[PDB]
Amino acid sequence: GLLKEYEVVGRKLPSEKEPQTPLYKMRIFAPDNIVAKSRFWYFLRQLKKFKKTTGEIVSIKQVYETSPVKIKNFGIWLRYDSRSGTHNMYREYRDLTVGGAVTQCYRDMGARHRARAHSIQIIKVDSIPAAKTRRVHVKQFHDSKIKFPLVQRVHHKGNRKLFSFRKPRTYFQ
Amino acid sequence: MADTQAKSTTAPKAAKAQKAPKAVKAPKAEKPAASEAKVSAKKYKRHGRLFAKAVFTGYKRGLRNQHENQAILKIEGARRKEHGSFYVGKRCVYVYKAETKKCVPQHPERKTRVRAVWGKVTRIHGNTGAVRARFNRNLPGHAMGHRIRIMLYPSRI
Amino acid sequence: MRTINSNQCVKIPKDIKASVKARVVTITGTRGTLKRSFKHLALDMYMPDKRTLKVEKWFGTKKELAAVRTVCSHIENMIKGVTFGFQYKMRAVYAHFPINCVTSENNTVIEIRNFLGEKYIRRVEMAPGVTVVNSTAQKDELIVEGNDIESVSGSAALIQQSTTVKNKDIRKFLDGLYVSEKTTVVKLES
Amino acid sequence: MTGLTNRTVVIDGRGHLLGRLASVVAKYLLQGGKVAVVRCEELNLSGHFYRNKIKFLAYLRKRCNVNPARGPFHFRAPSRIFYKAVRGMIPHKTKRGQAALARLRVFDGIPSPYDKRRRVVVPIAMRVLTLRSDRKYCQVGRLSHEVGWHYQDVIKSLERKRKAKLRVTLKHNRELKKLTVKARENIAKAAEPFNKIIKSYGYEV
Amino acid sequence: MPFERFVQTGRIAKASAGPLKGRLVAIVDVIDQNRVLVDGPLTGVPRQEYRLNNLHLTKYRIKFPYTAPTRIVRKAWTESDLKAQWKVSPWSVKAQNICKRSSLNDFDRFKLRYAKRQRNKLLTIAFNTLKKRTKADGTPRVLKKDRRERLRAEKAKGG
RNA sequence: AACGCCUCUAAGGUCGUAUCCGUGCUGGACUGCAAUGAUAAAUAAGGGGCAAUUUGCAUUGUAUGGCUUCUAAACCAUUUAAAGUUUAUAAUUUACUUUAUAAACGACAAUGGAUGUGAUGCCAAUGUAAUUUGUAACAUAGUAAAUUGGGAGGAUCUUCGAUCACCUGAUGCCGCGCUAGUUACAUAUAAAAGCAUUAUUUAAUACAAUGACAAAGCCUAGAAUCAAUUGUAAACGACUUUU
RNA sequence: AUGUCGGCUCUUCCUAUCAUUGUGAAGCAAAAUUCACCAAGCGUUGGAUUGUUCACCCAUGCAAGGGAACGUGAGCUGGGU
RNA sequence: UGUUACGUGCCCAAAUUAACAACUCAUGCAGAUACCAUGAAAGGCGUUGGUUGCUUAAAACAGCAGGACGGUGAUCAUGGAAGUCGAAAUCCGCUAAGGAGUGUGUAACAACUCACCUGCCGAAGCAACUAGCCCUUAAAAUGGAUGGCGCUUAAGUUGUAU
RNA sequence: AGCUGGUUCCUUCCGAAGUUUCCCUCAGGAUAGCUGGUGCAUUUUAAUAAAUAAUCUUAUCUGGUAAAGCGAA
RNA sequence: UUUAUCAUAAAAUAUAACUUAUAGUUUAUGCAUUUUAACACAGAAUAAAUGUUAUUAAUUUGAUAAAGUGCUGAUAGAUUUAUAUGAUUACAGUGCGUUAAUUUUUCGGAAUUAUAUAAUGGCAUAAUUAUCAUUGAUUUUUGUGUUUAUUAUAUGCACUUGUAUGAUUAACAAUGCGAAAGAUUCAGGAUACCUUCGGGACCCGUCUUGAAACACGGACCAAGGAG
Repeated sequence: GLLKEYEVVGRKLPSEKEPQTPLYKMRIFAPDNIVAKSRFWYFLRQLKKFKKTTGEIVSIKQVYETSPVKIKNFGIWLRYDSRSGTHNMYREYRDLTVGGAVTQCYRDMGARHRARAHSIQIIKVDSIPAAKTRRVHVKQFHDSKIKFPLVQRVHHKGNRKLFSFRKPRTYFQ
Repeated sequence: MADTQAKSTTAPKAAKAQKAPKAVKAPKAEKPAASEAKVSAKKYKRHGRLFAKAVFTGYKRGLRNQHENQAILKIEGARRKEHGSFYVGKRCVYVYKAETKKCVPQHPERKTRVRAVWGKVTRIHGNTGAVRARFNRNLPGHAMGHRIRIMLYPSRI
Repeated sequence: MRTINSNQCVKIPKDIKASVKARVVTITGTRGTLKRSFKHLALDMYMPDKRTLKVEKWFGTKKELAAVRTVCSHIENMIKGVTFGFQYKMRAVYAHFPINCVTSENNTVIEIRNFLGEKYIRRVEMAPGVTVVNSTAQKDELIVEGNDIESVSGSAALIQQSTTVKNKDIRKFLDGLYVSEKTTVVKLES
Repeated sequence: MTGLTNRTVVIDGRGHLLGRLASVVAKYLLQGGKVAVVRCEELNLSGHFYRNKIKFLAYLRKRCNVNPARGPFHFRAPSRIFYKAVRGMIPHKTKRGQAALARLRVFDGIPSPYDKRRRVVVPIAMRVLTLRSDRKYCQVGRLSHEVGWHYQDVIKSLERKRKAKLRVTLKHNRELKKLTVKARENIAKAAEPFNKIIKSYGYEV
Repeated sequence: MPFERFVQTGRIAKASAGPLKGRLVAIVDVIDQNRVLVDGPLTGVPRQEYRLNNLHLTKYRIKFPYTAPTRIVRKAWTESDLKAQWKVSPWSVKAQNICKRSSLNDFDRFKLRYAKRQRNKLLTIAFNTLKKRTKADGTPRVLKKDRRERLRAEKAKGG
């Protein structure tokens, strides 16, 4: 569930008589180098036949988030499978990570729709520049002059005393 | 940051006293330039020193396999796996009350109305600083929520 | 959605001072003294040192958001109750057999006799500081009046609920004391 | 009193959730911490007044038909409702569990010597901390009176009487506490046996 | 709004969870509800985003240019003399005290307790005539009133 | 309010069943518990009782190497998640209650053990101990030992409700203790053989309870049940009556 | 070798509520009944015939709802089988 | 003696996790691990996230105010219908806009309604779909069963980390 | 008596089948299969492979199910 | 990505003349002051605020792989009949008698450098052979030259409580005690059985697919009693 992004390429077997089968690639969200290949064939199958082990892997390579301190809005376009009911989504996530966005995605999808990690298909990734954010929740973050109340707290339990005689003390002023 | 951890980790060993290396600060705090390298923990409860106030409140069990040859011992001051790891090695004693004597001269002469069962502490049971203990006898389990007693002999430096 | 800020403003008149310790707001006007507890919701009162007080919501979904406007309107009802007063009016519809409403000062209960010539006397508990006045030049109108809006119209509702017309057509036996008007006692002009 | 640590922990049942408190207490009894729980009418259980009322009414439906006096004791009191919650969490069918129940004392409306005693908070049990905002909750003493607890009226008078003795002791305690701090502060600087130990401690007391 | 604590730009936060732990930090930018971009260059924590569940927010609010990279944060922090206010901060001195409540190699512990009994005598020994209660007394004397004037003045006396 | 609005509903709030649950009615926790009475045995005897006692001595727990403990004063009164703990000035109160101004621990890190919060301990002990320290000075802060009478108050399963306080007045005089600081003088324990000292792992002592041999120091002199008997009672015990 | 059916006797519950309580519907005007709800707390019977549950009739009462433990033969009866 | 499958509030060995993000608040089997000890068809402006199409700054969307007629009872069904039990049908005119008419219904006329365009509202909102949990549906019989206590920012449900 | 009931010490090691066929057979046998025991002959599958047995793969055959078809019989 | 720095867009976050309001207060329904998560990218300007191109920093940051590089704690085990009829052998330390030089301690000593032989890597050169494509690399094999490092051989004999010798537990030490018969003291034990604690244990025989069964025999015990 560990969200690492991987470039996988796969040609379809190698004959000397028979030249240079075409080279397809994908970006794959996987914790796993193996899951990177696993999803890669399944999505490759959807356009272009190519069953592993009439299938040639090629190279498995992990790709490098360009800006993990970078403060960006991503739109992901998503397909999920419901019980009687496969449908399409666009949702927008504000994350450090394209990796972090997807990880927050599988959790969010899982929750609301009952969203199966196996029942979810990714679709597409783009970084949203600039007011193309339909995103009512998202566009709240873009707002000049972003000060926001800290609402509530979170009470470590109890203490370094199991026995807290100094009463928490919901106050905080 | 793997390098930075390595540099940061030289510093507490330096302070200990010695082998004489690295300084690369660490706080013990005024410090001229450090709130840097962190406020303890902590995770407590007490005794400590003849005897950690200790509880025999269990045996090491399977769901319904009693397996008493090792016991679970909760050391009061040990919340954490780190703290209970201090106690890994220590000798334990359970001193308890008898109506009837038994034992005459070899060392002292105990009027054996006071009986002692002697044990050692072993490895760290708990996510929450309970520890395993082996005893030479083994503790009868009539000792449950009875206070058992852990002397800080054997302490390594 | 968990919208982080939604604010409402309640405009306070010059004659009235409203002093909030906690969520209990004690308002002192010209007609007197209204205390109501907003203590169940947990909402915020800010005086932007005006007479106007702003009541706000932070980090509360949709249900919480909707309840901020109940209080703004509720405090507006206290402000309107201490200058203007609240007044509710009730008709007493009988096709022949007169709904006879007796009592008053105030210390009323509300004794309903000869509805629908049923010997049964129903007596409907008078709620505290609501007063009832029988209306002059308006034939059998009972007016239920009090500073606190909830108490008054709830007192007016209880006398509606019993006369309930049992076992016989409510559409043809129009028979009942039904609330006709939701109104204010005093203000504006004249 | 004499314990592994304190043989009497007087616990304030105020703003504790009933099962959260019961479970942590059950552990403490097994550990040998011998606890007394006071103000179980001030004990809260989550889920609306009404929702709790119907849950609790479901057990009295349970009744041993042949001789119902063999049959389930539907314990009215909030102290006894707390007691049932703890007892179920303990293996009370064993003789070990009998010892553990004897370690436990449960009182509604804090009497005898427990009132000049400090009611300790268990912070896991705390309703205000654990329970989410805007969630309606029931108070156990309200629930108790519905299922037939006679003594709701009785305890409320006994609690008021207790609070009044507890008010006068507080008032004198606060007065005394002023006069103790001045009597340290005024002798402190005036030689050095208070300057030596306080400022060599220098922590933050 | 009385003012509860704002997740604001520059409201500061002393982040408990981290390799940062106990370092004082300032909120650069408000990310998402869960996170804030935080930079504390004078406490020497490098720039990172971190979760608002890892950090709990301070009283201290300094007019901050919100969106500042490390250099301008470091320039704005020593202009605020923020570190110096944070040493005055008596609850941070109390936070530096638990780094000292640690050990105080047991030698120093019985300093306290030997000498606490110096003060513990002197309390009971200062005690017992205001107004409040009553308060009193006209003894029964020659030692007892000369023990009360043995606070006060302290000549001639007993007995 | 959502849905500028509007609406029994989302939040909050009112009435409302032959229901339900109490009141009530019925068994009465076999011994779950309270209150109160007499508290024996009679003298050639002694017996019990206050025994919480007090002594030789014994038993047992505590602390177990003084003590390497411990604590029935004690962080409110709450709606409660902007909910909130307080101080002070100006008012206000029976109520950390109520009002305005200024701040403040702005559910941070803090805090949660101890402020041991009537500032405990493990102190007293100026050699702190399986001995106790004893004895001299200086100056500062400054300590107190005893008895009796009277007037009012308190008690929710609680270790003595024919008990324990508080206050006020009176009596005198054992001067019994003195402590902390600094400083003088002297010494037993301590040298526990052991170089591997933990191993069979203590007890002088301290505190709390219990004991009782012969003896000692105070107080007081029941009834139950069976027989016989009633009928209000009943198969028999038992119930209710009796001399 | 797990004592058929009914009827006599006796039990407790369940509703999918006919009556009664409190209620919402009605092409309910009144009267009356029908529908639906919370509800089994409380009723739901006396006979002719049948061995009969079932059935079919008669009479009253506002109303003569329906089911579960093939209930119930060291309880009966032994009538049908 | 060491480590796993299945689990981890406690019962009952074990993190009320020194992690985390949602969803759900359940009055009569809220829910609680494959087999499995049941739950649907069909509904829901409860709540939650999606999809698509709208009105519109020449002021919109809710909500009031205000017109809702005339060529012409145009007309056929006449049992009665001027707009309206029903229908062949159905276009002009006046126009800012008003259907030979969406209904309320007098048996008719008529009086009400909505479209259409306006005064205010001058910036939000409205419709049709998808599917999670919850709720409705979903009622049965000795008292009773996620195995129990109990659990509501879960100890549930989905996903994720030690 | 093909039926029912019972059958008398222990340990060690290996360890089934309810199927085939025929039978007035079908509550049972025989028979084959599964089971053990007894061993025997040789170990390049044996005592100080260029000989296989049987499972993948490969190479070389077969098939009318799933799917598809009905503008194919 | 980020630090440090340059140019451009550009200041869309903040700072910044100034414009406005509520309001405590002040002045006299309105003003002036100031405070206000109440105003306006509001002017020039500033921090390049963000984006883009360039340069970087002990080059970051993430991941993964690798070195007995160095090292600590704890846990359980430790057959040892090693001549019943089978091994005790191997290595290492230390001393012995080749020298020198430099350095450290500065005493005793210790290290490194100065040889021949063999192997190996690294440089250059050449041939083959396979390969990615030929700019250039990689592979297997072989030879040659140069220099350097590393490693092994040329290091025997004596002694040794040195390391292992393939289940290598003992140095070292304390304590009980075998104290004649007599008999103390220590350790150890689900004998019978009692106690105290946890956990587990349903009735055997049998037919049967399955038996604790609301299946059948068996009250209990002795002795006869069946491949």
